[PDB]
Amino acid sequence: EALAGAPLDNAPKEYPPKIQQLVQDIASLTLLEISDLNELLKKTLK
Amino acid sequence: FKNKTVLKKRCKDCYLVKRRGRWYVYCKTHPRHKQRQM
Amino acid sequence: FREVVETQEGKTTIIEGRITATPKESPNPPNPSGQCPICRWNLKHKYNYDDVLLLSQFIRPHGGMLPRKITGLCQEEHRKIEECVKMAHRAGLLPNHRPRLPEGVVPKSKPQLNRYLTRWAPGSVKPIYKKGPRWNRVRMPVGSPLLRDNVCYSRTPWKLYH
Amino acid sequence: GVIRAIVRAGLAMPGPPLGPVLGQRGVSINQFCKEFNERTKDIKEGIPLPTKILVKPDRTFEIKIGQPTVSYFLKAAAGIEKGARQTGKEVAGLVTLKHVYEIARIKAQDEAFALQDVPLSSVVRSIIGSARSLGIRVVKDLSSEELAAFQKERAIFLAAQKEADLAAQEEAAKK
Amino acid sequence: VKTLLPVPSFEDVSIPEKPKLRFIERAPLVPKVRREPKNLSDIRGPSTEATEFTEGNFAILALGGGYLHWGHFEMMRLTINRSMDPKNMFAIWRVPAPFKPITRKSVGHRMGGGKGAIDHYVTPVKAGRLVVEMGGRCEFEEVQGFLDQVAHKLPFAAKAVSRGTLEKMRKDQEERERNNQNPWTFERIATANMLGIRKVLSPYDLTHKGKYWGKFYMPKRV
Amino acid sequence: AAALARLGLRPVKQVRVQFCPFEKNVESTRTFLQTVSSEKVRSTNLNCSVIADVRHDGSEPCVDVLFGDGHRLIMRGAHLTALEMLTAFASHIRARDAAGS
Amino acid sequence: SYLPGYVP
Amino acid sequence: SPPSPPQEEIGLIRLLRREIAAVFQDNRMIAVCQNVALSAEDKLLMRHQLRKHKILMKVFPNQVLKPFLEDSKYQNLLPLFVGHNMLLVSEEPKVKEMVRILRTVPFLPLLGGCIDDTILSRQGFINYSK
Amino acid sequence: ALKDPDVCTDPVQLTTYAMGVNIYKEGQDVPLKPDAEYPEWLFEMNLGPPKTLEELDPESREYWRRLRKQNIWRHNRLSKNK
RNA sequence: ACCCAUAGUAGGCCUAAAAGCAGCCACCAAUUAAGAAAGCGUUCAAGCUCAACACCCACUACCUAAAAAAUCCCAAACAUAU
Ligand SMILES: [K+]
Ligand SMILES: [K+]
Ligand SMILES: [Mg+2]
Ligand SMILES: [Mg+2]
Ligand SMILES: [Mg+2]
Ligand SMILES: [Mg+2]
Ligand SMILES: [Mg+2]
Ligand SMILES: [Mg+2]
Ligand SMILES: [Mg+2]
Ligand SMILES: [Zn+2]
Repeated sequence: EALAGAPLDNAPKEYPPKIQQLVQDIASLTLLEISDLNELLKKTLK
Repeated sequence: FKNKTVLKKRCKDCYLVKRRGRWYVYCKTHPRHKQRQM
Repeated sequence: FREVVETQEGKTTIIEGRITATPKESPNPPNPSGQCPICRWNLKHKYNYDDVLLLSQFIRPHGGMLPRKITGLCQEEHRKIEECVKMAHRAGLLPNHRPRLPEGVVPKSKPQLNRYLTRWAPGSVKPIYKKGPRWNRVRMPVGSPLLRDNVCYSRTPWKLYH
Repeated sequence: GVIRAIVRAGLAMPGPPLGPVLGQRGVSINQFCKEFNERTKDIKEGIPLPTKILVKPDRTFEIKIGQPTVSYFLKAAAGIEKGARQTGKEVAGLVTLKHVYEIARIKAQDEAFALQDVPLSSVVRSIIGSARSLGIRVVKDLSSEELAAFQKERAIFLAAQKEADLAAQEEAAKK
Repeated sequence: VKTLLPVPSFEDVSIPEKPKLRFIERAPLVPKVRREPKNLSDIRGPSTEATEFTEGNFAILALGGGYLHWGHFEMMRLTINRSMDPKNMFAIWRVPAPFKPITRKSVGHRMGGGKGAIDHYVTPVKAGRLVVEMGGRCEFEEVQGFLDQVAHKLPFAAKAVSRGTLEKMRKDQEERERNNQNPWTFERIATANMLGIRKVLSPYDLTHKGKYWGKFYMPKRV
Repeated sequence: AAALARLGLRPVKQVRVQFCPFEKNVESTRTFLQTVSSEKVRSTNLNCSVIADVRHDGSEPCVDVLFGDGHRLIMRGAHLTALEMLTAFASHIRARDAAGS
Repeated sequence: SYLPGYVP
Repeated sequence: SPPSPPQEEIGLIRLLRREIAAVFQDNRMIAVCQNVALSAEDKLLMRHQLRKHKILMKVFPNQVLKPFLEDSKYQNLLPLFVGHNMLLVSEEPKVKEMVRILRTVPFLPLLGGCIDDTILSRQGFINYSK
Repeated sequence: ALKDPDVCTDPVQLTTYAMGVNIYKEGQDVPLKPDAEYPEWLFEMNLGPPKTLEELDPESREYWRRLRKQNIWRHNRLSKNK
């Protein structure tokens, strides 16, 4: 409910925890499933 | 310095100071504003 | 409290500020409902010009008074202490709170006159050359009217004019 | 510094009041008159144009000419030559909201309004305020017949005013 | 966000046709011939006339007794008419024109030989009377400046007041009388003639109650 | 700015104000920037640069003044008031100016 | 260690 | 001393509390610069140059804006609001335009802000632009 | 000798054209467009006296803008004698 | 007290000129904010303030004023024990 403060300019790169789950989920899926996902993605983004 | 029973500041640069047991009006911009309590 | 130190090294000056040890008010004041330090310790009407242990808590290192906003005193008590400090300086009761003298200044020898309860600054008072009749006598003030309500343990009230 | 004065289009002259000011500050009066008259060459002569002479430390001058004053625009749109001597009591002219809107389009280009990026509604609200000081009444719709009627009555009033002034001037002569 | 407050509206107030103070004449229309006694009791004690506001809202209150001669009226008139805004202010006289004749004997003459000749006229004023009343579309701070200037030049202790300050002044005096911790008051002692004190008092002291001494008024007395 | 505009920035060559605005000890230094960045002060000398360096390193605020003589004044504002820094800044202007002339 | 009516 | 009845909130404060909510809801870029004491002409000119890219310049008193931030999701923007402050708010992030206009004035500090509900610093802003 | 240029006096022209809007010698008079070519807010403009404090809404800037001016007017009245 | 001041517009009229500030009428409106101007000033203008915004806990008191004579001041002194 309260946005996190800005990270220091010199602090090491930090990535939000909510995406850490998304990063792992992509590896589990199969290329054929990723490929099908991608075809719909490219069209949806246009 | 003119003796005055009632001291009045005559411009924004007049300042009241109590020296040697009596009140004075001093003014650097207009020295004619200088007053001494009588 | 906070100190400001200027250190000049070569061509570069450096102004800094450090936080030193700060004294804390003694615990459990006898009158917590009190609205200022004086009445929190039931000291109203019960101190005089010679109570340097009290007076010294409200002055700067060079003898000057401290602001009322900082000390928390009320206007009435702040004015009493202010007059008491002036009398304490003039009586010689604050020998370690003397004015700051610039380098190379050594005051000349001045005549020593012991005095106490001195309301005015010595240099600002004129001699009473004409005393006047008994029914219109010019009087010599002693003490301060601000302390007129101080607790009186004698049947005679304080004489403020001699 | 900046010198601020209203100068009529194409009629800058070396005489007062701008000339003396320019001379005291070291700007050449003739040079300004030439430059101003040239840069106001495409504007009908006699139009009051608020100017802004930026005098640089070496007494070289830059002039910033703006759109004509709103008093001009409202007087021309009403057909009047002088404003009311007692605004609020006498109506010296009549313009329509369409007239005020057309004036706002030109006056909105002035640097005072343009630099503030204000909507044209703000400029229209200002012009109506200026009209209320000129004696000009802004109406939603005005017909050619309604304007002729008022012009006829206004002519009578103005003629009587001239007679009243003449009486006072004649009386002053007798004094 | 500095908090703004409403402002009072004076649109409902009316201004007369002659807002300025009228001219006061030295002597009455018809000169008086019958010479009058000194009658000093016309400036002694509280006033029983012109003690309340009538039309305006601001006035000069007399805090003592005295006589207004023509010289005083001219000072009041010119000072007020010059310092006031005729459009938004108006003033009226709360004192009549000089009517009481004052005799004088010709300089250098000895006591006796009858009574002197009428020299000038004065208007007696008692303490607590309104001398001039002002009003209109104005606050108290606007008129108080030049009203106090006039009050200072009067031959008695005077002061500019308003409907509010006058009311508060009177309620403050009543409050002091109620919460007075002194069990002894001038009234109680005098009226009961305690200590036989009426041998050094005046019959008027039964009503003045120590608040009045000659022509002088002491507001700090309860 | 009025008091500092009377004295001017003639002997001053650069004024750099460094602070981290997300920290809690920068108010004095930011007030110092407000006073020196005023058009009155800045107009006393147009050859004196006034620089505001905003950072997010967690470092303590600093004011670095370079005079034309080559001398530097570094005022660390973490425990200084804006009045103190402006008083010291004025004093060094009053001094360095005399040395040059 | 200060009673209600204690005075320094 | 008996406390005094709390003074009832003024209607202007309410209007300001509603305009602040709107600026924060209906905009994406919300920079926070220090409102340095530029001349009136320079302030107007820099505010016209920022409007060419529809970057608005708001100014809210720190006694209304602070309470709002305290109770809202932008609780970490509080420390930036000491002294004179102005908001540079646009409905679509115009960071590079703002930054180049802001760099013409070397002494005007960009303190940070919040692009797309992400509290940034000055370098965060200068990085979003790149 | 210096005055504004001559004004128009024909009712037909003054009601069908904005006479002074065109300031250029080579330009033509600006014809007034029909009633449906102007924005709606133009015809909702206050052509009468200014709204009083009672009419204004206490939650609008106009209300507090009006109260601020009245307070300035009062300050000027009070200061005049001071 | 501090701080700070852009703009329709030099509002209209009168006036040789009247530009917030000789007079008369109005006293609306731009900007988040600033009186068609409260006090100075300018031949008219410029120029300096005040009422605005912002900053921010200046967190004021709004009761008051002296003195001089002639031979030489005139008890001595004292703020503290019920
Ligand atoms: K008197
Ligand atoms: K004028
Ligand atoms: Mg204007
Ligand atoms: Mg005019
Ligand atoms: Mg005028
Ligand atoms: Mg001016
Ligand atoms: Mg004038
Ligand atoms: Mg406004
Ligand atoms: Mg101000
Ligand atoms: Zn002076």
